[PDB]
Amino acid sequence: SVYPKALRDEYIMSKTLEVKLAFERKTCKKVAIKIISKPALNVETEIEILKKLNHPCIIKIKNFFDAEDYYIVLELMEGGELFDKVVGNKRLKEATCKLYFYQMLLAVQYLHENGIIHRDLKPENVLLSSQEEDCLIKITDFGHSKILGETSLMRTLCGTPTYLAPEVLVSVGTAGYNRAVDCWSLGVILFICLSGYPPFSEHRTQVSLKDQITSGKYNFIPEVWAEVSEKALDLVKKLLVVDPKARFTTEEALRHPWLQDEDMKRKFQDLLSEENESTALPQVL
Amino acid sequence: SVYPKALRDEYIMSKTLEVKLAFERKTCKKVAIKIISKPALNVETEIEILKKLNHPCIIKIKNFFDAEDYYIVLELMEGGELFDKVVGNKRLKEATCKLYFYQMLLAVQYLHENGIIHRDLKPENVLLSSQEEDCLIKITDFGHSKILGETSLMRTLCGTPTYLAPEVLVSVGTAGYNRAVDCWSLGVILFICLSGYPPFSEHRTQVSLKDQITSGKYNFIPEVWAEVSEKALDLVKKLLVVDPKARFTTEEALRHPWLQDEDMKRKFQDLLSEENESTALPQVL
Ligand SMILES: NC(=O)c1ccc2nc(-c3ccc(Oc4ccc(Cl)cc4)cc3)[nH]c2c1
Ligand SMILES: NC(=O)c1ccc2nc(-c3ccc(Oc4ccc(Cl)cc4)cc3)[nH]c2c1
Repeated sequence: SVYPKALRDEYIMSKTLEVKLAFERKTCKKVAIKIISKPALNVETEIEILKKLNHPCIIKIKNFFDAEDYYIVLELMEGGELFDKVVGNKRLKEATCKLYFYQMLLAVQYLHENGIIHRDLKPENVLLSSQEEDCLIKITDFGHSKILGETSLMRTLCGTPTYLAPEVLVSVGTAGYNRAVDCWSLGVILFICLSGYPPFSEHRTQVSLKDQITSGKYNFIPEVWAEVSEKALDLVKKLLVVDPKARFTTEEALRHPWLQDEDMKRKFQDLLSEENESTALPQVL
Repeated sequence: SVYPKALRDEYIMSKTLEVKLAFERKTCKKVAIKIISKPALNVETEIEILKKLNHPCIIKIKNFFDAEDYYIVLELMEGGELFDKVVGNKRLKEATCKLYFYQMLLAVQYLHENGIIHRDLKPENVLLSSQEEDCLIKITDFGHSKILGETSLMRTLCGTPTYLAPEVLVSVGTAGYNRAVDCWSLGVILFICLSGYPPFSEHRTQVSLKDQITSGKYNFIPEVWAEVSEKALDLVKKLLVVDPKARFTTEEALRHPWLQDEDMKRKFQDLLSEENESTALPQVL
């Protein structure tokens, strides 16, 4: 198979990284083109979302092609995937874990604020802006994302439940906390970043991964965790809470002591203006 | 407002019954036109369903108009709504409750067999084929219906749950029993038909309707129920089961002793051929 004419007309395709590297002809700038074979639903959704959202720590869509396959043009992230930073028990310096996690929270906070649930948060979907270890991170892959509204339960709650089944009335209790699944994923991510190993795995253990996760009983190795602060460990503890309604929200996390770090936040504000310099159009005074 | 030209071109609109009576010009036959103001989703869904399904105890769609409002052309049911047969504590003869409920089960069985969940079963949506008390019933109003497939949970179960949240794994236990909400509604319907009064109501009671339903503790009045058989009461007991996974399915109901009644079933097979006579095109022998 070859690339669609319409694509080749604006872009020069290059290496693979499914995601390949491409060059926009008009600008000679680098771009990342994600190829998705033909699904429509998950692709329609992702596009609709990418177009509506705009936030520093959220990947932006530049172009899109509906051909024999789906082609999604995105801004290229020099840093690559966060996954390559933690694979094989690589341990990230805490100060940078914080810097990253802060951005992740801002992003997921943003999504939730806008009624979006990512649902597939993992190191593979966190992109770094540069080869520097101090950089911007951006969230990506909204193919599994969910959008909210009307819920139909609301619609049913408006009517008399004479003929309504018990399980549905019961569901009222927990309705509206689906977003908490993202906060779980973050907790699991932050755990990996901080310690270099996953909190729930089948490595040297006789309990099923399912049991570990539902019981919330993660694998805790003091030797490794001794290098990490108490504040950092505490936040993870409050994200890996089994009870969704008790689990921390992004807001509660952003307020947690471990995140009250001006040096880190400053460094973040600086990384922004840096990237925004090129885009800076003169302002009225 | 007036009716759309395209509608007036095939139909002569008449009384109201939102549902109005109409006459198809080509045949001078009577039809029922349901008007729905402009929602699309619930209407698109209902149409898609009505077109795919075909079953004696399921209302059939004859035509559809997408105008300033939505117009849905359906076959007219001389008998009207089952609701008008039970309002004000009217009590239906048991033999006819059975005859009706059997058809309702066949219909809901059919829906479930075809991955459809009605979700709004009630006397108002059960139509009688004639002014006779021995007649065909047909189910209608699929505006709140749900369709099944892929569930995405399956999609998630295929992957490693390293970053997956506990509440989702827990949901696995009960996933796939949404259809049971229809069986609840039937139980509630059959209760009304049999006794002339609703099993869960705020009439003379200090417990909230919600509590009644979730506890499954229905209002049982022996005086009224003394006129009804034990088999009939037993089936209702097995449909008004709080635990969805324990609740009776349509199949379990169709197998219940109270439904093992050849006189009733015969009378049903007879009502069919009767209605199918007019449609009967000569067969090869
Ligand atoms: N899940 C997605 O929807 C998605 C969306 C966009 C993505 N961009 C990458 C990516 C970016 C850079 C990589 O190394 C490089 C390669 C070249 C250069 Cl000059 C810098 C870093 C590897 C992967 N992965 C992506 C995934
Ligand atoms: N919920 C629906 O989507 C729906 C779909 C179709 C419906 N047809 C009626 C109906 C039928 C007959 C009625 O009395 C009559 C009127 C005239 C005659 Cl000659 C016989 C019975 C009343 C209501 N109600 C309907 C509701």
